[PDB]
Amino acid sequence: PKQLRFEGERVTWIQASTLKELLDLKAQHPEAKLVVGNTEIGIEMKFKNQLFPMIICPAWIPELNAVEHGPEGISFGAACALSSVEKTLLEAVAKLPTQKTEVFRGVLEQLRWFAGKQVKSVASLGGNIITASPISDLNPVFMASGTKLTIVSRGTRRTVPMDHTFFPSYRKTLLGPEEILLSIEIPYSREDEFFSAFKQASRREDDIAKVTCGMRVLFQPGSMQVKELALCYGGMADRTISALKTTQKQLSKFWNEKLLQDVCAGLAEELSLSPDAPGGMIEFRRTLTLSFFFKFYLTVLKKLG
Amino acid sequence: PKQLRFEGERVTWIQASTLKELLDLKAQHPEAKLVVGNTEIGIEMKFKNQLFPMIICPAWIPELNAVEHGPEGISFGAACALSSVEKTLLEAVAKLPTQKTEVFRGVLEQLRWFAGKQVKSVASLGGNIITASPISDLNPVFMASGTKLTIVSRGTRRTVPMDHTFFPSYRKTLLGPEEILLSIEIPYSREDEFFSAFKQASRREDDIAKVTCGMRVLFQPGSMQVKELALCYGGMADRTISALKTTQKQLSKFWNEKLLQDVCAGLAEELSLSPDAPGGMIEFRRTLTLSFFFKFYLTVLKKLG
Amino acid sequence: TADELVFFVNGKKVVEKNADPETTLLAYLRRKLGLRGTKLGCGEGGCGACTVMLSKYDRLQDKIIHFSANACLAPICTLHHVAVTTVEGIGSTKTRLHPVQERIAKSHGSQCGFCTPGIVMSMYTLLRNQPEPTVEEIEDAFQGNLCRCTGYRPILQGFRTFAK
Amino acid sequence: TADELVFFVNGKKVVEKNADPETTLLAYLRRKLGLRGTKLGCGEGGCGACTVMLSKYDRLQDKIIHFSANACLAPICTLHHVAVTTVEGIGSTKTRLHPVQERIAKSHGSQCGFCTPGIVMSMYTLLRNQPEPTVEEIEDAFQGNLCRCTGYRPILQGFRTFAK
Amino acid sequence: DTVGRPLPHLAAAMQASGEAVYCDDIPRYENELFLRLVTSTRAHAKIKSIDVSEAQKVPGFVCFLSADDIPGSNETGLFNDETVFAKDTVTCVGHIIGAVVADTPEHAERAAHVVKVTYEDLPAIITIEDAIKNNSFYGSELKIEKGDLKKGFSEADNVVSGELYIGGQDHFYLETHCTIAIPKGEEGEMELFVSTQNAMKTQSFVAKMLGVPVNRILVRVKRMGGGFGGKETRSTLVSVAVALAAYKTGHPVRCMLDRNEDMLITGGRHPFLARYKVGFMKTGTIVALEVDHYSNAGNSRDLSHSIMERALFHMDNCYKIPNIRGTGRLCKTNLSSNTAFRGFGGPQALFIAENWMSEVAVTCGLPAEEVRWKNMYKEGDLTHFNQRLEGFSVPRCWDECLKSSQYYARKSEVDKFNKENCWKKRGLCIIPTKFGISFTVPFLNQAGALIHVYTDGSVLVSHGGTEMGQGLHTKMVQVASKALKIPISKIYISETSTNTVPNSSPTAASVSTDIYGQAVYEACQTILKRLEPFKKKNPDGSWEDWVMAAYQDRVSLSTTGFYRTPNLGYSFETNSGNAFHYFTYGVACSEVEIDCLTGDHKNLRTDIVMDVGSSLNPAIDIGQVEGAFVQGLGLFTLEELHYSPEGSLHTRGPSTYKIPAFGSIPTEFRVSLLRDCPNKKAIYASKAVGEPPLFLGASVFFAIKDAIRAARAQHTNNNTKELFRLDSPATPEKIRNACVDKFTT
Amino acid sequence: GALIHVYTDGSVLVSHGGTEMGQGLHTKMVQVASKALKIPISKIYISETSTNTVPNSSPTAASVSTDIYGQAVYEACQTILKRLEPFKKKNPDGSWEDWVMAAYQDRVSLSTTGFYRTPNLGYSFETNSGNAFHYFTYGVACSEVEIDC
Amino acid sequence: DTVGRPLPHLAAAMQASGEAVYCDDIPRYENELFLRLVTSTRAHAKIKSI
Ligand SMILES: Cc1cc2nc3c(=O)[nH]c(=O)nc-3n(C[C@H](O)[C@H](O)[C@H](O)COP(=O)(O)OP(=O)(O)OC[C@H]3O[C@@H](n4cnc5c(N)ncnc54)[C@H](O)[C@@H]3O)c2cc1C
Ligand SMILES: Cc1cc2nc3c(=O)[nH]c(=O)nc-3n(C[C@H](O)[C@H](O)[C@H](O)COP(=O)(O)OP(=O)(O)OC[C@H]3O[C@@H](n4cnc5c(N)ncnc54)[C@H](O)[C@@H]3O)c2cc1C
Ligand SMILES: Nc1nc2c(c(=O)[nH]1)N[C@H]1C(S)=C(S)[C@@H](COP(=O)(O)O)O[C@H]1N2
Ligand code: FES
Ligand code: FES
Ligand code: FES
Ligand code: FES
Repeated sequence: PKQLRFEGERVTWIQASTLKELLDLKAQHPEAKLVVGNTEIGIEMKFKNQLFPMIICPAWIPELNAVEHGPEGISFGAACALSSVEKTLLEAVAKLPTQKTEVFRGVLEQLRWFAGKQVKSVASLGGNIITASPISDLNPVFMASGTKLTIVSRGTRRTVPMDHTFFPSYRKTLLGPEEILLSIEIPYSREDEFFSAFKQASRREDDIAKVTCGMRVLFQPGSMQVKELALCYGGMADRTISALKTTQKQLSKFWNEKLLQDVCAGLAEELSLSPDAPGGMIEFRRTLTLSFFFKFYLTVLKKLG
Repeated sequence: PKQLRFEGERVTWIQASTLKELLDLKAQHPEAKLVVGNTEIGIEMKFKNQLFPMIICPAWIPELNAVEHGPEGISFGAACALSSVEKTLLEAVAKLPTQKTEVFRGVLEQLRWFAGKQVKSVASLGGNIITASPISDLNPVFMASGTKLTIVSRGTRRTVPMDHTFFPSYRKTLLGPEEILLSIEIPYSREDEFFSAFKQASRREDDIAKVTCGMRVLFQPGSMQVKELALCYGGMADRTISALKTTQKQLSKFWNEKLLQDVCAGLAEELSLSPDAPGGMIEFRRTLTLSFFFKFYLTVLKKLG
Repeated sequence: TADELVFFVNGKKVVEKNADPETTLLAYLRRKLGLRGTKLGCGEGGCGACTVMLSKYDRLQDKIIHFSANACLAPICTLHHVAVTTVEGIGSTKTRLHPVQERIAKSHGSQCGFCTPGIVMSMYTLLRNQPEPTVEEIEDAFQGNLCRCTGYRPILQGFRTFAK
Repeated sequence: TADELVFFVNGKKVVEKNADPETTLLAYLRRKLGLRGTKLGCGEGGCGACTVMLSKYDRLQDKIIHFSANACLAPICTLHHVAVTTVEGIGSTKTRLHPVQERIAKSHGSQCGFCTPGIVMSMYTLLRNQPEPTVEEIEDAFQGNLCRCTGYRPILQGFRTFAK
Repeated sequence: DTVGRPLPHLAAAMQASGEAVYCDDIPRYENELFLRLVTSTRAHAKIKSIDVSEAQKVPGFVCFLSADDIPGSNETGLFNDETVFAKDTVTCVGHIIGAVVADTPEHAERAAHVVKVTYEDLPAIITIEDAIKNNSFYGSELKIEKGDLKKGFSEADNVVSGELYIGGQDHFYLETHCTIAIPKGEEGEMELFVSTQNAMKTQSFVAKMLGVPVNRILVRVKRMGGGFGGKETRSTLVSVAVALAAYKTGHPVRCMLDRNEDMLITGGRHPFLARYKVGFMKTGTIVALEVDHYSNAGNSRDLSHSIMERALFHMDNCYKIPNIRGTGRLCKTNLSSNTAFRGFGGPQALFIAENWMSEVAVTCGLPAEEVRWKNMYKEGDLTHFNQRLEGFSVPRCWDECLKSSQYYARKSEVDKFNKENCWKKRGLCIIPTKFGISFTVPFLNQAGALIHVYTDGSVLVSHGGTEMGQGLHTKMVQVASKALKIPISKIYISETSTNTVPNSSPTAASVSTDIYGQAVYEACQTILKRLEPFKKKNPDGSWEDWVMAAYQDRVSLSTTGFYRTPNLGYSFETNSGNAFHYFTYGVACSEVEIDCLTGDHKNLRTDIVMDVGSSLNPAIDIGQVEGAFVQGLGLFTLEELHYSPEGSLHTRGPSTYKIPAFGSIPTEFRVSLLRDCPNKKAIYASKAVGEPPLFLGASVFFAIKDAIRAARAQHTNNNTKELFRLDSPATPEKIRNACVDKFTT
Repeated sequence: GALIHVYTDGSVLVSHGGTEMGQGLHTKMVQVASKALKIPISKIYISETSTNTVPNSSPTAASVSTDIYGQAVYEACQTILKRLEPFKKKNPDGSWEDWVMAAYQDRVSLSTTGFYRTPNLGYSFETNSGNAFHYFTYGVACSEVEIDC
Repeated sequence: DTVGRPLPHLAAAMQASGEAVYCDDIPRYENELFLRLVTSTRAHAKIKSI
């Protein structure tokens, strides 16, 4: 395979055959748009009337399609189709002990009533992440689990866990102008670690006001005493957000009725929407942030007591 | 104006701006086809399935369009439209003494129920001559009058009166591979010089068996004693022919009933057709060679007695 | 590495960048320019259905010259810097008919109509050269145009009105 | 100085020498290749009317892989060395209908018929991957296809006959 | 003879192979151009300027079209209150200002986006509540009133009042609006290929815009990829635009709307606001009813008045109410003009009836089935509009549905589930429908046909009806085959066209099978009479031979057929005369399961029993019942249109507007056609089936409402006889909010 | 055969089996329908000949087209006139347009076939009897020529 | 009433302007192809090969 060049009335397309080409091209043209499945770029160009005079397609590059099993979890090249991620995670879930697949099963739950086969067969993992939609069903799960992102440019390579700081403002991520997301490692579940993922079954605006979440609790060995707690939400702001103020207060508390009530009060306050917040459904959305946590609360108890 | 070059699937066309270009091109590519009006070539290419991979169009060249009045007659560039030839000759005829326009009026007679204005506006003079159709209405008149032809290639220039030798075989003329017809001088009529032109009002085959003629007599000063006699016929052979054997016998004879009979007998014999000559109409064509001469014979008497 | 052919059709510039020497003006008008008023009747110069007017500045004569031609036989490659006028170039029922078009129509000079543009263009050409023709000029203008429907009488009767 | 795009549609080679990056596969099928079985329903990946199958040799996996895609969102410039199969690729009333096409037709799974090629292509793709699917695989194959006429029951009853 | 047989849609095999041609599948002419509409982005504003400089720079740009290029008339619409192109002011977000013409659809799209318009905003009215407050209505109040309302209310034990809202609906035909216009270049002649249910009005509106007689315009319709009412009048928005570009350029022009344009521009189902008051007895028996309806009509009249008439005709549903007053107003608003949608105001008014009927039963502490059955009309009863109900078959459908659904046994198991579950509840509801059959404007109830027999014995049928998936042409071929007594393989329907059948009513009102059936039947009787002499001369010969003998004896093998629906003419003064030729009846039972923590729900089971007379085609009719019902479940539970406070639609594609999916339908889904109930009033004893079953999708709404009731008993109140307001669509937002608990508080 | 439609604007569309080849059949048919209907020729149009409007037509031939299609068109016009008569009586001083619209609104069909069959034809080559033609057209010409012998 | 009157052919004005459409004047579809007959050059003969 060799690099291909296509030229239109308005757009120049380069099909990169190799990671090195991709990173060289990206450093020569930092404003160039990566396109993989085009399930978002195609919408942006058609409906939001964006024009990207220069596009690079990295879909051929072997590194961006690699599926790897490591000690920490399963890594997926950023160009892996959602169907491939789903197939891999289904196979992992069937093979591994339940205790190690809490996050995998959370990923799969968000993928359940996602798009049809036609979209999942071409929509990429990295594309969903870097799209950075406020209502992405995947970024809450990745944020809650601390999914590790490998991010590369010419010279530079760095791995970071996904956290609140990765999505600084609307539709924006923590990548430089010349950077591309290489791979994503979805972690194994530890002992005393539990996870859930929930979603509003219906959006009403294109990219706001659909509640979706990823929830993780890690307990002290053999106990019900909180060691770590992460509650991450889409649909509640112009970005994926973490309820950090609420969960920080629950560190070294016990999983009881008192925790339930303290989290709900923290959530109701930390994630409160103004009456004219974009997207409306103000009461419903509030109720969902609390009801979803209740769902997580009861599921965790069943996984314990 | 500059030379233009057009390239198609099968044909390369060169529009020459200049005599020099024409002659250089013609020497470099002796097989190249000159096209002016295309009223013959277009028929040849469409209906007789000729292909000429290389065409030169000399219509722009000023020499090939030049109308000149000399002491001997009126010269026309080979590219002059028949309509221009006709307009010039009508103007000459209205202005000059009848005695000087016997040939001009014979040219005009052949042009009378020729094609329509659309054809005469683009069909060239040199084109009709070099076509060399056995039934050309013009070549008999030119042959009978001894119309002078200027013929040029690179280096070479030569003027010849048109005679029997100019059309050696079917569709062929006495030009070299590299030669073009430059101009044509239609002569003034002399004292004691008389001319007629006649034609069959109807062809039945595309290029044979339509009788057409040009007839010239030159008498000794003030007499009825034949000095020169030229009887030229189309439609009687695969080429324009002259009844030389018949007319040579009449030299220094008198324009009487005895000459009438002698010429008719010469004609009937010299121009005899075999029963299955191409184009048929054997009796009719015979009858017309004689009836046309009779018409000339009587008209000459009226111009005299 | 080929030259551009530039001509005009009905007052409008045609730049052809890949002219084929074998392309007749008829083919070009109908099938390139989509001007279907000019008709194929024989393709051999005898019927005149394809008659159009041509116009050029004559580098010899001075003058702009106007003359009729058979589009079926005119190679486009002869027309560089030539102005073409077809039947749609002179008038229409959408806008206004030329007097020639109106008079052939009202005089019953058109039956099937297929010869009409050709005959219209021959008459038009005559008028553009000679605005006040004789009756004799008028009948001799059409030796190139055939009509199978009318028997010709109405057409000359109608155009006769342009004379004297 | 542009590269040629080479792909296949219904077993037939397409060489595009001037590919425009903005050209969707839908536009290409319909308006370039004249294959109008594949339909526009939304142009945003929601309805599946434009579903086609795609096939490639996977340079990682080994294998030829088959998968459905939305033609409305697939840039042609992603399809270099990819084989496209549309509804006309699998069967016709002129030749022979594929069992998928026959069964949706006879089971009353087609009313206006506008969604039918897309639904046919989703089922087809499922069967090309799994010749003996479960009933569960069959209902879940269509999350990407919308039908406004049928209320879906007849389609699933028809295709249910492929299971077990 | 295939009448009563489950014969598949004639085109179904070709639709499955992608060989069936829809408007945009027709091949382009070499010189064919593409049009894109330029549309308002303000709800109410003055147009201050239109700038096309940047559009003129798009490659392939041909021209921009506006009100000033129109040769005839800019005045359009059903009541002449629309423009083809807005000139001074725009009056909704979808409002058509102009159109770009280009050489490809991609260039037309690029050029249209870059057309810049300048506005000065004006006071806008968007909601029904805005329109009531501003007295912004078309026309005056419509009203049907029977009995004595003071007095009925005096006699009543209990009186419940309330307000109810039902949102609109996007048609979501898979094939969007599409027109090809071919100008001939002679005498203003134009030929149009259109995805429309109304070839006649297309023809008229195009002729009107062009200032040209109707005889110059030929409109042709082969098939639509769905219509559902959406193409009955609104198609002309595209058609006239495209006729204009054709006239102006002299080239063929086409346009097919992208989903997002179609949704914004072409209008949908009328949102209804109802204020109601019912008087009843402790037993459940209704004694008085008062309903004021308000429809959100949008920015023109269109079919809004007729829709409101059909709503007043259906405010009874299947219940005898001795004292009744129904009124309706049409709200003039700065939204895209709303139009026909399967049901034509019926579902709205039937939803309002079943709502107060649900509240009657909760107030009386009675079982819902009991209260409905006891209030039900009997055979021979008059309606509030004084039309006798002959062959009222709801009781048969009811008892048959109870039996087949095993209602009473599943009522127990629903209560068992609810006793045993805390955060999930089940609901169960049985619901009747009746739907009146005819256009309510009597003059639309006319139908023509044209039949030709060719000398090979093959038959070509043409009628005024259009195919949009409902299998009209299939049913017409079945009718002609039975009438002519020849195999269906001898008869062909090609297309609908204004040069074969003139002046045709829109394909609408569920009456097409009825009226064109009859017109075709009549044409076939004419043929049969003409062929009868030859049939006698040669009694053992073939159809082919009789036809050839008829040709050779110079007997015409071509005839028109015409039908006019008898005995129709209702008067809103007098309250008398028949509004409908007959009623189609049905009953559905549905069970759902709600997730009280999410508002999410499962459709567990639905049983339908429909009275469709003697079905001409069981397979087609069952498919209409199922398709309609699923469109109703969409209406009542899933589909929600959403606007900005400035009146701009947000929901403009399948990602933001959810029509029912494969996985939306009831897990167990049973439809039965009622046996031995022939209809005297229609062709071969059949009944209209297109629109009547859609409202039966409300059984899902009221099953959901029952489940919410159980969640409310679990976590909110101890008051059984509690009423709470649940608007349509009952989406997860509305369901969840109604399940008041420790979380909602 | 013939088929005529009156649209609701009062505009008329005529279709018959005859084809136009320059002889002015459509012109003559429009003249006949204008006369029979009693409306100006500007209200009537003939578009084309087509097998889906008029089936089984004989070739446009034998000089009989004006004769036979003239009759069929005439007959279709009589049917339109009968159907419009009640509305003409209800509004004797109204216009064609109003009578047509009133007809449409009362659900009267404004579409009809027309058919004509030449009577009394059937010649036998055995018996040498029965009419071969409906009638004969007659004429006389005098010509003078000059020949060139 | 024009019967008996010298009314010009209805299409005569459009024939004179070249606006009247004859068969080859109809526009070509983008995918429209062209046919040419292959014809005998012999009056009576057996076809031996094409
Ligand atoms: C019908 C439909 C339904 C959908 N439903 C859901 C849903 O329910 N929940 C949900 O969360 N999402 C949903 N999506 C969104 C979808 O999953 C994403 O659009 C998709 O994964 C993006 O991937 P892509 O390969 O098509 O990216 P593209 O459109 O090609 O690109 C997306 C963005 O990512 C950038 N990009 C891609 N790869 C890299 C790289 N590795 N490094 C840096 N930048 C990169 C591109 O520049 C671009 O800005 C839906 C989409 C469709 C069409
Ligand atoms: C329908 C119609 C009617 C006609 N009727 C008659 C008629 O009644 N009587 C009659 O005699 N003819 C008649 N002709 C023939 C007509 O006169 C010739 O076709 C015309 O004169 C040829 O000129 P052209 O410019 O069109 O030649 P082209 O077609 O351009 O060329 C003619 C031939 O001459 C050659 N040629 C042209 N110029 C030169 C040159 N300067 N030097 C060397 N070779 C040259 C070309 O190479 C070609 O071989 C008729 C033609 C048509 C179309
Ligand atoms: N497939 C299909 N079924 C359909 C529709 C449609 O567009 N497609 N429209 C419905 C509506 S709105 C009506 S009024 C009826 C009308 O056609 P009919 O009179 O032949 O039932 O079809 C109904 N069923
Ligand atoms: S077509 Fe007959 S002269 Fe050109
Ligand atoms: S009118 Fe018919 S050929 Fe002239
Ligand atoms: S057109 Fe609807 S998904 Fe492609
Ligand atoms: S059959 Fe009409 S959309 Fe499915």
